[PDB]
Amino acid sequence: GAGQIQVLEGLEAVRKRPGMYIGSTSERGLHHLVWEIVDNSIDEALAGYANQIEVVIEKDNWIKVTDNGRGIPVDIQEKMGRPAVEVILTSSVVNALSQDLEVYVHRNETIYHQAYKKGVPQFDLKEVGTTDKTGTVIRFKADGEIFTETTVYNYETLQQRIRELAFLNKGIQITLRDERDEENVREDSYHYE
Ligand SMILES: CCCn1c(=O)ccc2c(-c3cnc(-c4cccnc4)s3)n[nH]c21
Ligand SMILES: [Cl-]
Ligand SMILES: [Mg+2]
Ligand SMILES: [Mg+2]
Ligand SMILES: [Mg+2]
Ligand SMILES: [Mg+2]
Repeated sequence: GAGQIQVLEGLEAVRKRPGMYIGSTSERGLHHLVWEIVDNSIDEALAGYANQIEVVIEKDNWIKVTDNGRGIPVDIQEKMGRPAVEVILTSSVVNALSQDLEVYVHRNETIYHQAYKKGVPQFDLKEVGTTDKTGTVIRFKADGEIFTETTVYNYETLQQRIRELAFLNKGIQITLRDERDEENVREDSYHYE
């Protein structure tokens, strides 16, 4: 009850003053979206679980981030009455500032999916398949109502920071791929010691 209401208010707050939360709604804040998600994958690597992160720029400037960590948990979270992944993602600034966001969790030999719009879940978390892997996939589309100047990512910007993050976080393989033009796909992959 109260907990879920807290959530909605939090989404409203973020969408009303997005620059207070991500610095700006310029091109810089657009790329900050990617940094927020990649930092979560880095934390799961530092915790000992993940070692591979992939960032894909998809057609129409969707971003897909994939890690091979444990998978965000799906167990019903005691204070919300809702799956843990739903709590974590409805408290995410990226989700609030995305027109659409999808999660796929590989965990417990199961693939779970949920989708969101401006942070609001579109359906309850569902089992959609099976798996013998663990990890988490998040795909999002930046909200052009927030990012009013541009929602087009800059590969070089992405590449320079990804390269830095792999250099700083030795052992994690981090891959960037641009699939926006299916006729000319570019990938860079970084892996320091
Ligand atoms: C591309 C997805 C990036 N990403 C996020 O944006 C947010 C959370 C996480 C996690 C986990 C958090 N907590 C875990 C957890 C904790 C305890 C037990 N099992 C998993 S996994 N992994 N990746 C993430
Ligand atoms: Cl779980
Ligand atoms: Mg954060
Ligand atoms: Mg974080
Ligand atoms: Mg953290
Ligand atoms: Mg079903």
